[PDB]
Amino acid sequence: MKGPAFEFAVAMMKRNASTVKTEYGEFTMLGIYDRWAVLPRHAKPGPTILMNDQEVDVVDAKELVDKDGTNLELTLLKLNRNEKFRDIRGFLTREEAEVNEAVLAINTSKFPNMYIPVGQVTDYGFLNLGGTPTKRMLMYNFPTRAGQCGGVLMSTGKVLGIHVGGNGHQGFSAALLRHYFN
Amino acid sequence: MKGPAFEFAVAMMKRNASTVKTEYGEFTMLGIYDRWAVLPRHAKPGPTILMNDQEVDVVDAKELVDKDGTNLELTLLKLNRNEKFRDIRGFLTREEAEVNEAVLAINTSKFPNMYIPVGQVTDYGFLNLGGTPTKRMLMYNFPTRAGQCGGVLMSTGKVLGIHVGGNGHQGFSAALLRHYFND
Repeated sequence: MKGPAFEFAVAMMKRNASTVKTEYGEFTMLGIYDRWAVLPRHAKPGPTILMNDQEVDVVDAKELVDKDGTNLELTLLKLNRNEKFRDIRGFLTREEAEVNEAVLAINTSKFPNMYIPVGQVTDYGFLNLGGTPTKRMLMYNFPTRAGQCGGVLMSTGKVLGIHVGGNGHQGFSAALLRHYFN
Repeated sequence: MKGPAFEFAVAMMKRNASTVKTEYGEFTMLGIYDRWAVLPRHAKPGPTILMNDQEVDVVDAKELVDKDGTNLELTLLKLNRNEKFRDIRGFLTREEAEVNEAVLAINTSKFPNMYIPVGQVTDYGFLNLGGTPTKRMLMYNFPTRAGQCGGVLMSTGKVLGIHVGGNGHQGFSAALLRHYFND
């Protein structure tokens, strides 16, 4: 709900976010650094994606799991493209973060450049996501809608996580930790 | 994109906005002062509205036109409710305002608690709206969507207008002038 948090989020999205269609749907995608981006795992990208309505070759992709194989609900993907992402790894937390006021930024064709104050973010930890045990989930309470994965959960100077699910009045992000990219 | 605009919009929506259904649609509704609120004219509220899923009687309704009868695309309505709105007439401008950074605030079942940076706001003036000549139109550029009408257009310390239309990459609001709410 804070002003600096919205202004940071708008700048982040304009500079690093894009709209991405895979064979599983339409998602917000956040560029991280170089040609590396992140999607919710269930975007399930293939060898090519549509990024801002343009076919882009995916030259590497890693679905993230922790040291004991547990799902983290994130996929990193390396794009074939000449433009590099602005390196935003300095905005990523070292460990699952909590905040009093966060902003969820959405950039899809259903929600074109939309920003939602979601209030407090909780390092909630374990969730079973429709059968799949999952870890490092951040939770927040707001009127959710379909087509919001993978919005970017942010605070002032902080890229906290990628929105990966939600229902009713509960949404959850996968913490976007800096050692995923180290 | 401007932070002060967002912080002001959040405070304003939190205190004075509600989600309203008429016979014709679902709308963001901003309360202005006392029991007076404002809707896009085409919301066409009847004797009773649904305000936050609750029936509220409409005491008075005034479709606004200028001194020569030209549609302003706004309806002011007075509600039968005991709670009073926070008086926000002090954040209305006296004539059509222009800003370099504005926010459009939506709260409907289709766009829950959503804020859109729309950038610069122009006093565009005259628009032919669905065959209806209309004046005091503010306009701004952003990827528009259906169901955003009634969105509240705001900048720092300013409730600029009520979103009443748009298409493509162009939206427009009816200016929310201070003198509409005298008495």
